[PDB]
Amino acid sequence: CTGLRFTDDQGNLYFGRNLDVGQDYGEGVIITPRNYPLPYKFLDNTTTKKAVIGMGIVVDGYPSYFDCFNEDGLGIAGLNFPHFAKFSDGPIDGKINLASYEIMLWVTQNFTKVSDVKEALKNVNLVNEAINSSFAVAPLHWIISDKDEAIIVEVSKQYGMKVFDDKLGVLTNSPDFNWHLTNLGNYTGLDPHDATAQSWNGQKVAPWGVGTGSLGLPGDSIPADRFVKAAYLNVNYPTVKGEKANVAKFFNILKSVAMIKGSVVNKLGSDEYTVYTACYSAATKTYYCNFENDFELKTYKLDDETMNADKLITY
Amino acid sequence: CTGLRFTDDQGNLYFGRNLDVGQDYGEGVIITPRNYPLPYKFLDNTTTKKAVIGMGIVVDGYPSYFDCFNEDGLGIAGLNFPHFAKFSDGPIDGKINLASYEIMLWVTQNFTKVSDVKEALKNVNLVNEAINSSFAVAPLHWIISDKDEAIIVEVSKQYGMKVFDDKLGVLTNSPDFNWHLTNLGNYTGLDPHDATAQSWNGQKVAPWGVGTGSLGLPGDSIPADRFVKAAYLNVNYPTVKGEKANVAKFFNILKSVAMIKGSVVNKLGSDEYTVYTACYSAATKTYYCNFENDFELKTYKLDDETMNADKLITY
Amino acid sequence: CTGLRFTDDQGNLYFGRNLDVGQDYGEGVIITPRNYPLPYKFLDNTTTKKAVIGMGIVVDGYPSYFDCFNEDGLGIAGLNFPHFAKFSDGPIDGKINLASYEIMLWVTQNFTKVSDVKEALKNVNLVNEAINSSFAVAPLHWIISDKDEAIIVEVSKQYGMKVFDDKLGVLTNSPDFNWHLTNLGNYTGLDPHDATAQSWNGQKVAPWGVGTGSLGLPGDSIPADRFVKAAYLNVNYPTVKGEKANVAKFFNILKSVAMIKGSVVNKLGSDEYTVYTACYSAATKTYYCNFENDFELKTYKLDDETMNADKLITY
Amino acid sequence: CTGLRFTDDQGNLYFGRNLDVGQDYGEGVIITPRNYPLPYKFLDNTTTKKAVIGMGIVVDGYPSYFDCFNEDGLGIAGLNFPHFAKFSDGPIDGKINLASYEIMLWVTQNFTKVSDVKEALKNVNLVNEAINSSFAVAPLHWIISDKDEAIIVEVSKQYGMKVFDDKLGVLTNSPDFNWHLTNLGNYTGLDPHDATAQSWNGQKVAPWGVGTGSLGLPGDSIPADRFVKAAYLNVNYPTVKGEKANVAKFFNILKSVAMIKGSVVNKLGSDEYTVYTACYSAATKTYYCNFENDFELKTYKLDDETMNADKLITY
Ligand SMILES: [K+]
Ligand SMILES: [K+]
Repeated sequence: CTGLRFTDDQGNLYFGRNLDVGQDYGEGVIITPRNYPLPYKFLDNTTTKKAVIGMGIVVDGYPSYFDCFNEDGLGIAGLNFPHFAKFSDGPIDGKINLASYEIMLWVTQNFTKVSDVKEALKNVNLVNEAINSSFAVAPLHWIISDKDEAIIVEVSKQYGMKVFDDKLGVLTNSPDFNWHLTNLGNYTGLDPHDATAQSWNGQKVAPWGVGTGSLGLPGDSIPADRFVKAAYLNVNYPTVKGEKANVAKFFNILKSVAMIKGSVVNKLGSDEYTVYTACYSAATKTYYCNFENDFELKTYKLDDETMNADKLITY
Repeated sequence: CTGLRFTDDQGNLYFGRNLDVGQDYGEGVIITPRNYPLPYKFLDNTTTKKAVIGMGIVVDGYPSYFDCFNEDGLGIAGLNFPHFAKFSDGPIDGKINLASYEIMLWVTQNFTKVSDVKEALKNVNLVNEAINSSFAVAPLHWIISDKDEAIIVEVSKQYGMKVFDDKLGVLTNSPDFNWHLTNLGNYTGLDPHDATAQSWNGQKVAPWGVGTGSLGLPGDSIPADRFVKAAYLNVNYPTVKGEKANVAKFFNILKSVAMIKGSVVNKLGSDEYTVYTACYSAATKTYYCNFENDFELKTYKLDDETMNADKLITY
Repeated sequence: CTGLRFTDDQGNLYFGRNLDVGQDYGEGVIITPRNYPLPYKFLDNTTTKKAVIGMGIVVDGYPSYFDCFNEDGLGIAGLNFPHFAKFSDGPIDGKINLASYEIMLWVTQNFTKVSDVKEALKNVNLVNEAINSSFAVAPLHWIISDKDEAIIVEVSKQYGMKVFDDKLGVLTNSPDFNWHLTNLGNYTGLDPHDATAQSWNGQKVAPWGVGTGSLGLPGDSIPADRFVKAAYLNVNYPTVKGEKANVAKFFNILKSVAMIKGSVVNKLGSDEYTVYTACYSAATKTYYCNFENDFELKTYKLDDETMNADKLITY
Repeated sequence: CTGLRFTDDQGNLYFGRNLDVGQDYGEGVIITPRNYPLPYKFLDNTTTKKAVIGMGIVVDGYPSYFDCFNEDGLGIAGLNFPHFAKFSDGPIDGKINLASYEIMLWVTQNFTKVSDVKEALKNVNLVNEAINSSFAVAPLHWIISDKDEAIIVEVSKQYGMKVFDDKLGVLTNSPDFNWHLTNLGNYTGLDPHDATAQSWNGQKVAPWGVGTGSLGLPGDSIPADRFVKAAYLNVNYPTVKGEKANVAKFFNILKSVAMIKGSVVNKLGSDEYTVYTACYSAATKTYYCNFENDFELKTYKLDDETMNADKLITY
């Protein structure tokens, strides 16, 4: 998986992710309307303060999201964090206890500003518990963003719960976020500007085509390498104007770092690849997505009809 | 640029390209109908006998194509070949003399089989002449394909005219095609299969995520590096079923190797990037494209209406 | 810098380092004999009880070592650790307080087993103080080894004091040691075994020479890349027999990852390169070294003569 | 194998090679004195015009050299050239016919200047024949050098006989020399100057140590990779003064690109590694060498005693 966010020159947010997996979970776009029932394992059951949209599966009436985005422009995406993610054996007294899967709706329902999310997380404890005993607990970490800031939430056996400011606007998978930040120092030789003709002891050595300044940029799907490349592309991609250009920019970047079918076979013999790529535009409250076997952009919207529905809207 | 071709298991051809440039040239989709006037600089003037579709620019009624594809499922794309391409100073008696830009329509009008093209190219002479003196001659090389085979045509100062069978289904830019073929032997270490946990003198060393077998796959836009990655992806991408899946597979591959805006600045200070990606489906006579600033797939079609029109159709 | 240790099949230790710097420090080989005065900044002054040998400089009669090795087969090397190394403002009551430069002789004088060192370091506090006002405090970390185990000692602002078991037998520079261990997992695609001929959709793609399994092995001098390569080389180098063969193996590995003059120019305009390579053979109590401008191996030995001298012996 | 040459600022030549093979061949230093019997397969038998020194094997009184250097400062080294090298099926009338192994003494016996060698090679034909039936023909190419110029000689099935000027002063193995020269253009991003602190959207991204400018420099033993690194190191290594410093510079470069035992296993299960490194100093007529299992520099010299001996001098 790769998560990505950026804004245009006016603070309109574009935020989304590739889902890179080796199986079909049956996911689809789900709109959760306002005042929908919202049960919690360790908190008072309530109803939704806000409408949200995202990709997920419905389980006994509960919309379980891979990523979701609220009508007020705040979103979250859960990304695989294997060999690292580790949650509580059970709830802890005096903490806001959440089964890990509950963080998706806890964040998007209760907040609009990442600043408030960060303050609240100081008292959150994530618990190693699935929605029911028929599901395993996914080892995830999360990227959360509004128009001003993205943060990373990681709860690991190694380090406990850590929350990072993510000025790069990207996230991939293991290892931990600070490891990846540190890795970027090793790629400061990367330069968008082309090299030019040189004299190697009088032998002319000159580029054959453009792109020579990014010598050493990795193109494989190892999480560390997609992090380096996603960050490099995001920070150097110009700011563009308008919905179409910003959505295209977003898909240009994530399709660049997609996991291509056939090029990755896991130890069990299964292909792993980018099954979908999705972008939420906060400005238009529109969720854009396409799929490995269907490249046409599909669009779904939080609007008057959908946000005020009486039930979950599934597509 | 990157050209790409493959088929499904029924022999349906998908064939197209990224155009990587620093500039919008004002190009667009042009359908050239049957019976359209076709002058030549050295051959007899005639008319088109086959409808073609592709991206290009109209100059004084003449459609000058970046890529184009005839109704019988054979196509050609011209890609940048700097520091190599060089054509004859003039026509040569006894040869089929073509100003280099004329190869696009000469190929698509006169052939349905690449085996016929390869035979006729033995007596072809490309000439260093533009449609008129108000235009430069572009230093190009070409990939030509039908459902059965792709060939590369290169005319260089270094080696004269060479025609290669292209079983990899790909082409990028300089240097010459045999140089790139030879380069692939240096990447035989690439493996789609993940590595697994190792013992380095008792220290556990194990992958953090999937993708570790392709260690060393380059991710920059240097032509040689895009050639290795495009070829690697194409031969390992499985055969897929149906029009939507094959079109998506095509764009999955070419967007993976696209030149991302801001990540490449040429020596004159201009961004170079993939301005469009296009795919011709022979089976549906459909030209699909999207653009750097508009990601939605657009479709243009050779059908009874467009193939028999009285004029060039421009969109 | 790169530090390196391994043994033969009989537990004879070979342990040393490259010194990669951009200034001439006038270093030379120093033997400190038994019963030599040994002042401390915070501990009671004393005398040496074990002869040591290594490279360093003499300050006011004090041998300040880059690396040193005692007659009982235990040694230590200090390597640059910039942007990480951070020692305490002053001594802490209750701790064994050492100015950081004092760890060299404190380790080699008081210990013959790394397991005792590990235990004792639990009460050590390193202090940010140089030998005198005219010297800056060097931002170092250390590798310590006997014939059975190597440990890394790092004291950082980020993490405080950490002590690691170093099964890879290597150390370079920043960042911290657990970061480097973690990085190794991204290189599990490395394989000493050559690849063999492949068919890329019927195109024969085959190695031109040996070595194709180590595709992606980095050859630059970034510390993380020298760490990967040094570790890979050390753990895959066969065990060899005898002093000559083990010393050559040692220099083969370290010269492979040396920083070559002219290939690295620091931000101040100065060449940085491997000024010397040194190997201590515990079995023969011999210090072998050569220099950037003189490749002949020079040998210096802890002798009945030298170990019982009346003064420092400086070459 | 890697061949290497350079001069100091007085035109003093230092020229040598790594031999990278799977097993020791029993080779050793051989001095061939003046007036020594010199048979030829297809030329008149004669005696040596000059004394030469190098590494090789004596076969029935004939010194068969891996590299040899004459008393007037001209030398030659034969390196592996598999999948390319192809010599003529028998001698050709009108040519100077040499069994490929005979080029070693023919060049060093008959010439002082590389300019004269280049002119003479216009009439040379290399024949596919070994010294006798007990040996196979090795697929070799050659680097030849004096104080002014180095040339590469390659005779291939693909291109016939080619002679190149080698301003880089390096040679490795396959593919052909022009392929490698062309490859260098893809490494123009290499820069000895360190990168400096950067702001990635406000995130400080800065080097952890020196060496960041050479990002992407390959460190594996694939011939194309060692060629890039050897060329890069040689042209950027400063000119140094005096015999000791120049010999050390020479071993610094070649040991940097040595093939390290255990890191390369060919497809027949054999380790491949640098068995020796050797440097001929023309100014002192001294052959220096060390071996994988003995790092001490050994020295052998052409002087009045050895150049006027009455037999081969072996060591
Ligand atoms: K509840
Ligand atoms: K003869």
